[PDB]
Amino acid sequence: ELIVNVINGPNLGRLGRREPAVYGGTTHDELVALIEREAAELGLKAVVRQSDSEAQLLDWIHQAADAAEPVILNAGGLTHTSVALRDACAELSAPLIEVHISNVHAREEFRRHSYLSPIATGVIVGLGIQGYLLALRYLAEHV
Amino acid sequence: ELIVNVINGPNLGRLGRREPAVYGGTTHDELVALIEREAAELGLKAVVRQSDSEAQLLDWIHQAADAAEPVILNAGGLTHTSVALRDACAELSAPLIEVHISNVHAREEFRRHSYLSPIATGVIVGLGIQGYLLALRYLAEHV
Amino acid sequence: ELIVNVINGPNLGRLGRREPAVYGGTTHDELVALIEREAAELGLKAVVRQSDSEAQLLDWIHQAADAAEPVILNAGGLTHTSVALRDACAELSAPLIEVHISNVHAREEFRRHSYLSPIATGVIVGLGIQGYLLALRYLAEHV
Amino acid sequence: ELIVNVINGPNLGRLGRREPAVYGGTTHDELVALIEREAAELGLKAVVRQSDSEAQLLDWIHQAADAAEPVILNAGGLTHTSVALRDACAELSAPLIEVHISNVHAREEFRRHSYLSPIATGVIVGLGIQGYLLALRYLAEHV
Amino acid sequence: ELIVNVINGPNLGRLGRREPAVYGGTTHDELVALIEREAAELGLKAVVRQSDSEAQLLDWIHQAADAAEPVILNAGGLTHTSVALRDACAELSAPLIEVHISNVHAREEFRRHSYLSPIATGVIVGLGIQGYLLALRYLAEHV
Amino acid sequence: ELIVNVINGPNLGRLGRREPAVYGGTTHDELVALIEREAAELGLKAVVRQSDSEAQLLDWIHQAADAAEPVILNAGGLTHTSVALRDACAELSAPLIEVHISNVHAREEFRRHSYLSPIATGVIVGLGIQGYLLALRYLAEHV
Amino acid sequence: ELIVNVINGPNLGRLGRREPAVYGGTTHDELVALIEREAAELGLKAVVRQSDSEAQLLDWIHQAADAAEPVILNAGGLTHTSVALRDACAELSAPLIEVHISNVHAREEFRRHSYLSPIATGVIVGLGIQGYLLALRYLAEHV
Amino acid sequence: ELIVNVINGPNLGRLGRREPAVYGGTTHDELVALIEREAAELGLKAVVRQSDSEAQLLDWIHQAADAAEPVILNAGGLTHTSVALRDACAELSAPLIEVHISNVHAREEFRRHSYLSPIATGVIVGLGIQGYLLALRYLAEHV
Amino acid sequence: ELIVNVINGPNLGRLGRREPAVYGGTTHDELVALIEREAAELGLKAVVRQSDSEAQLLDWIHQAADAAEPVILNAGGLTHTSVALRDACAELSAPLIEVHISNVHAREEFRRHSYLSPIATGVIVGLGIQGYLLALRYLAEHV
Amino acid sequence: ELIVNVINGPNLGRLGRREPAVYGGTTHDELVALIEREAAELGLKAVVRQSDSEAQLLDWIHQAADAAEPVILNAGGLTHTSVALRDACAELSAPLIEVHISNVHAREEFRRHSYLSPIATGVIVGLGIQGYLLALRYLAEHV
Amino acid sequence: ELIVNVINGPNLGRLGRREPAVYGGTTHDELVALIEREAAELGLKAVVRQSDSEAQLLDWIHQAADAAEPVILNAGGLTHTSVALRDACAELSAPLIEVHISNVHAREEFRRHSYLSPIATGVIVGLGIQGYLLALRYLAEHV
Amino acid sequence: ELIVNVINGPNLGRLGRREPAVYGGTTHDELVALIEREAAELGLKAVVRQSDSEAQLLDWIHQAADAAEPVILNAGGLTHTSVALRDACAELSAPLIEVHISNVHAREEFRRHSYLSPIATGVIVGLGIQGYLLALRYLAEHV
Ligand SMILES: O=C(O)[C@]1(O)C[C@H](CCCOc2ccccc2)[C@@H](O)[C@H](O)C1
Ligand SMILES: O=C(O)[C@]1(O)C[C@H](CCCOc2ccccc2)[C@@H](O)[C@H](O)C1
Ligand SMILES: O=C(O)[C@]1(O)C[C@H](CCCOc2ccccc2)[C@@H](O)[C@H](O)C1
Ligand SMILES: O=C(O)[C@]1(O)C[C@H](CCCOc2ccccc2)[C@@H](O)[C@H](O)C1
Ligand SMILES: O=C(O)[C@]1(O)C[C@H](CCCOc2ccccc2)[C@@H](O)[C@H](O)C1
Ligand SMILES: O=C(O)[C@]1(O)C[C@H](CCCOc2ccccc2)[C@@H](O)[C@H](O)C1
Ligand SMILES: O=C(O)[C@]1(O)C[C@H](CCCOc2ccccc2)[C@@H](O)[C@H](O)C1
Ligand SMILES: O=C(O)[C@]1(O)C[C@H](CCCOc2ccccc2)[C@@H](O)[C@H](O)C1
Ligand SMILES: O=C(O)[C@]1(O)C[C@H](CCCOc2ccccc2)[C@@H](O)[C@H](O)C1
Ligand SMILES: O=C(O)[C@]1(O)C[C@H](CCCOc2ccccc2)[C@@H](O)[C@H](O)C1
Ligand SMILES: O=C(O)[C@]1(O)C[C@H](CCCOc2ccccc2)[C@@H](O)[C@H](O)C1
Ligand SMILES: O=C(O)[C@]1(O)C[C@H](CCCOc2ccccc2)[C@@H](O)[C@H](O)C1
Repeated sequence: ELIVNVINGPNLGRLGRREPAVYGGTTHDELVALIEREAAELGLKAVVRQSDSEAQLLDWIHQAADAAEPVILNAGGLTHTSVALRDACAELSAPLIEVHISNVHAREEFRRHSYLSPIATGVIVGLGIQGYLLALRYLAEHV
Repeated sequence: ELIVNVINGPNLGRLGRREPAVYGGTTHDELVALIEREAAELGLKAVVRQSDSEAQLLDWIHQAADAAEPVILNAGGLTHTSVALRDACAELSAPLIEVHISNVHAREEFRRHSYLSPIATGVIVGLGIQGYLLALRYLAEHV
Repeated sequence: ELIVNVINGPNLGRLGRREPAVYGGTTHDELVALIEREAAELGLKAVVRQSDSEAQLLDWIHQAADAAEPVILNAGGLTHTSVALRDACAELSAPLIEVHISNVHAREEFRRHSYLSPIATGVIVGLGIQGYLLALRYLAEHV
Repeated sequence: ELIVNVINGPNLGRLGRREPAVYGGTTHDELVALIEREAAELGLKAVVRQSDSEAQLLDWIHQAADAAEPVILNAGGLTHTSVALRDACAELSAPLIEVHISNVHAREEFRRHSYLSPIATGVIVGLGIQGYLLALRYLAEHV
Repeated sequence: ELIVNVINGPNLGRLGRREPAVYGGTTHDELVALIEREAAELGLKAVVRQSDSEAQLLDWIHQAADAAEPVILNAGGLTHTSVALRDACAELSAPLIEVHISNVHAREEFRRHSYLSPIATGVIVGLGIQGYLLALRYLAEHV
Repeated sequence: ELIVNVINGPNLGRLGRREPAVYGGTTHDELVALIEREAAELGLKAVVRQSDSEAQLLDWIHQAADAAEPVILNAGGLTHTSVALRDACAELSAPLIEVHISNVHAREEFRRHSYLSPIATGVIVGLGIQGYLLALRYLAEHV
Repeated sequence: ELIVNVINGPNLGRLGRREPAVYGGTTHDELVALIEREAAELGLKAVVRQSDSEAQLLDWIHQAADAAEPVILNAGGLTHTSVALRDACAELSAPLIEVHISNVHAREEFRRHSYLSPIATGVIVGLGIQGYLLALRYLAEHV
Repeated sequence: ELIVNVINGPNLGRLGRREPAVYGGTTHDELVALIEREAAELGLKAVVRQSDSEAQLLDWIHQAADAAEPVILNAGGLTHTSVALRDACAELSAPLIEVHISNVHAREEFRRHSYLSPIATGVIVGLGIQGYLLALRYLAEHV
Repeated sequence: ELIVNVINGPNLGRLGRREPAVYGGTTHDELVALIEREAAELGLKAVVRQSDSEAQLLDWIHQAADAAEPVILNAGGLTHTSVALRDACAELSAPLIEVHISNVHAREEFRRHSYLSPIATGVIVGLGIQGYLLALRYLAEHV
Repeated sequence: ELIVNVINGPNLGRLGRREPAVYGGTTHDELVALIEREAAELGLKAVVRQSDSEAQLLDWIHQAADAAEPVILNAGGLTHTSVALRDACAELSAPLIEVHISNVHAREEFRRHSYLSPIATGVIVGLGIQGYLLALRYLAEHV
Repeated sequence: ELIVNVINGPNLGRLGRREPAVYGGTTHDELVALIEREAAELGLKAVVRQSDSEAQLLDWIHQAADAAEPVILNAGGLTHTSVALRDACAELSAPLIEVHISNVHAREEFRRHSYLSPIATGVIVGLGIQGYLLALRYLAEHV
Repeated sequence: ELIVNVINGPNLGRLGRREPAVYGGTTHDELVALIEREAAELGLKAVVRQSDSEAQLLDWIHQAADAAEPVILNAGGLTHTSVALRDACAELSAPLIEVHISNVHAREEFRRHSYLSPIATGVIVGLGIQGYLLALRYLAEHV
């Protein structure tokens, strides 16, 4: 059985109950539930985790590197800013799928650049919360 | 019933039987078949079309604009170069999902820029041919 | 008698019946009619032609170069992208007036740059469809 | 009856009797006369004014803003340099047509950028003095 | 009664007892006292908090977003670097005043750019510690 | 007794009775009155002056340099354009506070750059007309 | 026997009978003849083809990729603009020699950049029509 | 007899009695005297004039253009900012020598760029007030 | 006796047992041991510490600033990203030696820029783990 | 009889016996021999010279300028760096062919820029040592 | 008695007998003579030297640094390229006057940048050979 | 026994007896002595050489490439300017350590870029003359 780490970065704990015009009306706990529901359908286990702490994100990335498990990562603002987080992600031997809820190319110019994309397997942007469900489906087929 | 236009741009007719290291071993005719198989599973119809001609691509974009049908577009090198094709795509009232087979951010700097992303609903890159199957699944849920 | 070639590039066949907020409510066939009406008033003949095909546009540019006739060209997205079309236009010995319906300077930064302006006699932007009628009036006085 | 303010910026008082290779052989007083002749033909009144003083130009822009009258403005070198003059022009509620006698895109790179274009209704460049007559004709139709 | 959150970012706990040539001789505890003294004079309550932890700053921003209370934020080096902190601040519905003690425009070029200014109500720089007292006075009048 | 020169640059004579959405509903004469009212409260004298003329602004800057009096300067569009005005301001030996009514960082990219900030004591932006009252309060304490 | 594809892009059908000051007085049909004459001397066969159509150029590139035959390509304005054409050329397993008639470095800055050079075996510029004869001689020795 | 116009731009009326560390201890009236003393020695007449007004500078440039007399111009901050003043100077048929008192290349990056240098005969910078005496000596030999 | 703080930033806890091709086969605990062995040889004491937390790094920098002790800092990805960490380091009165294990100039363009180098005493890059031993030897001689 | 100067710049004395993967297995003495063999076939004389000294290269360029003889120049790293060498080459009245052995466009970005190309007759890159033989053949026909 | 070193860099040995349209018809030996004639008039001694060798130029700069004598330096193409030569010049304790014969601002963009200007006392450009005579006159007064 | 080439570029012959504030009070002959003293301690031989001549530096680089011996290179201003010297250094099969005495990142922006760093084993900057002693110690351990 494949175990998949879903990791949300800064501010995404406020999903759904804040800024529904931007990031959608699904809350972080509902997101967790949808991911676990889809994982069961696919015969996988999803571990869904969110933190505002870069140190804490790096630790979760490290652990998935040690376990050789895949990661679906929405790093929030750290996508555009963190070399630390890119270098922890570059270490992963299993696939890394980068997810943005919003279309980061329809926004400010600075969101169009990701430290993560070049070292990710692939990227999904602007498809809302389905982004994560779709990433999980890719990883279920690419084992 | 939703009808979805899958549109491939220049060079992608050579899929699978050329450059399998880059764009994967699935051929364009197999791609068509996989998309039509998945469409049936989802209760949709996919019209899958490829052209090396920008004029011909624009016509297919126009027709989907007139029908208000969604489009999954992998525009190939025109992604990075064509304002004409962006302005035809900007006209679409149904969702437009941009797909790249390869991760265009792990390549030359010029592939990191898309004329299409800012006017697309969303973007999927680097997930190979599954990219298209995943886009089709989003569009099946977002009706 | 002066003969004037009016040449519309990609997407402008959809004028008026699409995107009236941007490019105005005059359709391409009405545009043709207004140009031919104004040409008669001025004692000229206008040949009004539109194509989504760069190859086809180049051929029409070539023919006007061979006839030494003037051209009013709205190249659409190719304004910002095509060196091919600029080099065919650079060949014209009679005047070349560049026309944009929309004000391309009140839009995305990329529309502010034209390959054509430097080799054109002159440029008219943002005055809608009158742009073309005004270009025709200049060419009637500059013979 | 429409009243139209034609406003010339620095150095354009020297028109025609200087630099005829660049800006044409029509003098500023002849320019005035041609504009007033064309205005009568169109059933409008043109007030044609030139100043080397940015303060004086701003005052003339202010007055047209207060009267809600249109403006045809050739700001000369201030086109490329003045945010003050752009912000006075941005205030106009009637149309603002930017005019350059010369084709500013066939010259030094710095002339290709205008502070005024983004806030103008439209722009006419390189059509010489007819530029102004054509702008007046647009404003006569867009009332 | 208005409650105002004053939030200091990395390194500003060392105020006054370090680098008095740059950031002034007022210490962080004296800063707190001056802010609370001025708040009483104005009939408001100030909650003054400092942290070297971006995670901790984000939490304090979140809480003010939930309470709809205003914030005076001096984010220190994170002003120039953090998209995470900008996106938490963008969420605030009450006013956000950005404060720098030093004039960040008289220093290295990189300090001249703030992620925060575009989403702030306003900015006060280079007026030392009075910066904060002045921000508090604005917020007292803008309720 | 401290005397403070408040100097407004181009277009700001139109305050309040124009563009109230941008620069607020306070007129220039009301601005004067509010500044003189606050000056009395603070035991200072404010000399409040506005001009559309760069030459006239430079003269007022010169006079304050000769008197060694402080200046609150909102230079309008000249903030982003004038080296002349910066070099006159650099001469001031008493404090210079730069004021913008609007938040110039939430607007076009060109307004984010000031010739004045690097040579000013400090800057206040986006706090509307209170900007000036707050600058006056700083200068009252920094004597 | 080596077969070599000589491929000319947009506008080069007008060679010699147009713009002899820039591209020389040899016409496209004479070019063909000179290339076939030189090929016989070298014991090779040259297939010389020109098109204004990017789609048509891509097809000719595809065919040479399938045959593993070399290509001498002068892509005209598409040299500086087309990623599509670069990606078809990148596929060639036999040598690709890029040819410009004119010295593209003695012209506008934009002609100094080629999408093709990085994926070509080599480049020959500014040696006029001999460019092609020289490329053919290289390919005759590098088999 | 040669007549030479020496023209000083904004802020240079304050020479010598202000900022002697930067621009030297010679006052504007002493500068005038030194220039007239040197002119007599050389058998020329110098007309030495200073203005803070761009309009006034343009008028003095115009007059020298009409008289075909040479100009020594220190435009102050307008050197780096004014296209208006460059275009009036470009009109001069006699030599134009650009003078800076200070070495503008040992200062802020923005002072290293002059609108005037490209259209001047020559430039003298950083040699203080002798700059002007040396320019006058060149013009005495180049008649 | 000199006390030297050796401080490792994000991801460097994984040294040696991960990515030995990049950062070498020495683990973080072996690194500690080698540094303490060399310190004894030199008559110094090394305090060797690693953290993934920017807040924690800043605290360790603060403490060395308060003790006026030197620091050898390998900040990992924060080298290229953190102004916070630069400003804490700028405070150090004893020497600061920046160390990179890898040669950061033989890698991606973004690693070639350090916030730390300009405020460091000196920099050592690409000499692997010896980097640290060499920095310690410099600090032993520069007391 | 035409005399042709073949001039090799820094490091190219090491040809063939060093870095055969990059610059090919032909040594500098073999290069000389091949060039002299081809010159005899063509009825010309080649003078083949190499130097690591820019001063020495300039002297050889000077001599060919004085003799009005053509030059084939591979300047090595000086191609991308030397304005001195460009200005000596600009003086040549006979043709100058720039040669690179390697394709300088398939390498680091800095090799893509040549000081020499704009003033050369033409350029040949990436065709190895044949580059020189081909340049000699052009010069034999262009006399 | 003041001794002044006049130092000419690469290519300037060819003065006057080459490129008289650019650098004037005075030869290097005549230049020497004019400088020595003017030096006698001024009561100074000029040592006039030219070299194509950067090493040789550096030695002459070194010697003037050791003697604390002034230098008039026209470095030719090395002006725009050499940090070595700038750092030798930065060492001079007596004045350094940079001279260009041609106006380097009316030419290619790359000539507008000098490594030398920022460390020179002053710069004289475009005044031909008089440049040197004028520099000598400054140095005679500034002792 | 390891032989190590220590190579100093332009201006560094003047070490210690010039510019002691920048490059330290150790002279070039003392530098030699310290390096030879340290080499004996380490059981190596150092050959220490300095030249102002790029040609001479290239020859010394060539010889070390032929001997497969390591090099410690401080190239002076050529660090930032010379592609020739980089390409000779790229040839070295033994380690190349780049040394700067000064911290080149605390200086002008242009010194922050090295042609050498990307092809060096490693870099040591700002540690003064110890830089060289430390490089020698690395090379003694990395054999
Ligand atoms: O589109 C996305 O998922 C992002 O990665 C999310 C971010 C999210 C910021 C989080 O802010 C929130 C605030 C309230 C509710 C949800 C998210 C942003 O920093 C990236 O540019 C785009
Ligand atoms: O990754 C993708 O799908 C692309 O959009 C595809 C392109 C495809 C070029 C097509 O070339 C092929 C050649 C042989 C076989 C398949 C594709 C390229 O121009 C884009 O940068 C990335
Ligand atoms: O303003 C103009 O006329 C343009 O040249 C027109 C374009 C037109 C695109 C055509 O799109 C249309 C779609 C529907 C209806 C009419 C036009 C655009 O690509 C240029 O930037 C500006
Ligand atoms: O092309 C135009 O009308 C301009 O706006 C006019 C300008 C005119 C400068 C005026 O100079 C003159 C000098 C003598 C005679 C007429 C004009 C220039 O600064 C703009 O770039 C282009
Ligand atoms: O001027 C300000 O208040 C800043 O926002 C403060 C910062 C403060 C850094 C904190 O460093 C300190 C060190 C010792 C004492 C006080 C502050 C800096 O990173 C910003 O560019 C400007
Ligand atoms: O925000 C400010 O105070 C400004 O300095 C004001 C300006 C004001 C322009 C004046 O325009 C007005 C027009 C009507 C009413 C008030 C002001 C603008 O040029 C600066 O970018 C920002
Ligand atoms: O120098 C060359 O061969 C070019 O590749 C040719 C082009 C040719 C354009 C074709 O235009 C012609 C027009 C009339 C006659 C011949 C060519 C141009 O777009 C490239 O920058 C340089
Ligand atoms: O170096 C020069 O002469 C300048 O052209 C003079 C200027 C002068 C500004 C005038 O300011 C003064 C203030 C007091 C006394 C004298 C001059 C400056 O704007 C240019 O960058 C350099
Ligand atoms: O070369 C170095 O020491 C670095 O400062 C280290 C970094 C280290 C990232 C840490 O990643 C590691 C992962 C596994 C094992 C060791 C390090 C990187 O972010 C800098 O660009 C260069
Ligand atoms: O491709 C070429 O011929 C070059 O002009 C040659 C150079 C040659 C450097 C010489 O290095 C060598 C080292 C060993 C053997 C041969 C050459 C390089 O600096 C240019 O970028 C490209
Ligand atoms: O204008 C000047 O004096 C220069 O410093 C001279 C140079 C001179 C190059 C020398 O070339 C010559 C060739 C023949 C005759 C005289 C000079 C050039 O590299 C600088 O950009 C401008
Ligand atoms: O810091 C270093 O060692 C340098 O590589 C040395 C240089 C040295 C220039 C030599 O100048 C000197 C002058 C007098 C005494 C010693 C050195 C400079 O060009 C580099 O940017 C930094």
